[PDB]
Amino acid sequence: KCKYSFKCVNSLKEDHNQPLFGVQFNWHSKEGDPLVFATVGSNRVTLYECHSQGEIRLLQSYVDADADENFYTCAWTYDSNTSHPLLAVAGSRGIIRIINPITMQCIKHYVGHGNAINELKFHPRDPNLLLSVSKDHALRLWNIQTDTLVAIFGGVEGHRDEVLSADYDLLGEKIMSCGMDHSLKLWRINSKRMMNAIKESYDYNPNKTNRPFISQKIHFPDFSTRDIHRNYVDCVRWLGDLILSKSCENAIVCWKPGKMEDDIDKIKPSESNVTILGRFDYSQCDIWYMRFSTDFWQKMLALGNQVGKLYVWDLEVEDPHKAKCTTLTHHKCGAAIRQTSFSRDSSILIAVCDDASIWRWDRL
Amino acid sequence: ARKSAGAA
Repeated sequence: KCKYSFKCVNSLKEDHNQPLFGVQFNWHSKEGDPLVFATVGSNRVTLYECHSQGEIRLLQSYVDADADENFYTCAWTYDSNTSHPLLAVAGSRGIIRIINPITMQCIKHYVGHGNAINELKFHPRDPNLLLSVSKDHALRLWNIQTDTLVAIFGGVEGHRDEVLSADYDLLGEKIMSCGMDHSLKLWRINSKRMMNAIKESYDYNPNKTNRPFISQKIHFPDFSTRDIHRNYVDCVRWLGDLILSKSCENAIVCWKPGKMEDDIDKIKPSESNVTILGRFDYSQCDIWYMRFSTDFWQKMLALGNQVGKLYVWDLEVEDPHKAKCTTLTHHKCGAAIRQTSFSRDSSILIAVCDDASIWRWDRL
Repeated sequence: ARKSAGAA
């Protein structure tokens, strides 16, 4: 069976009784500091600290001025000069907030077109490069060091409906996005053009110049498919050169562009084939906006469903379809799980729910 | 396809 066994050690619930839409552990936390995770739901973000005996210690929240803000997503990075962690949050107002997680001060914020942001992701090798996916059909890439919009990934050949999820590949050379138009789309960011644009974003200082920073309008993905799912594609991750993606059809598909022997870096915009390498089925998850996560090493994969059941897959197997499943249930956990998060060391798994409950599963 | 149990 599955190499990984968890026991439920604690549970709690936030005062607001709104859905907790996102949970992220901080993977940039220093050696010897306790494991910290952030939740988003309602118009706030909250930080907790994990301790022994399953204790989840409440710290401090950032509550938005606007009572109409609903936070959907968060991501951790760090300040590239001082070593300090940063937390970006976003939601329905379409405003990105950079939060100092110590004081919970909002350091600065970015405004796109002001339409819901569904997901945020930081570059795996550049802590400054923030990617946001939006209800307005577009993805934007930001440089949060020089406070510049590097590019908009949109256009007619872009997504024709909400973008719900996106992921950088390992070296942060290409992005794969997905959304309500049933399509998964590839956008390379290692082209001459984009590497140059990123470099220019680093040279830009508004006080040393007269020009505004000109962003790139990227209107053509480098690959596209609608052959994986038959509904809203709400979650995507890279597993090396392979893709893991889901819709609301109770399945996580493992797939790649082109035929079996096709190299990912040789795939052209016209490519018409994909190759299904496997599919992990589960039950009762046919609402949309239900995100799986993986641990740091990508050894395992966790997904909650709509009645409070957790699925964990052991990916540490020769081929994708050989993955080992185990399930985590609790009698008092009955509300929908929106997202899971592993700690960096993999000893703790956190699930969050539509009833504002938080569930802590510790690894045996 | 709803975000939650009977939505819009």
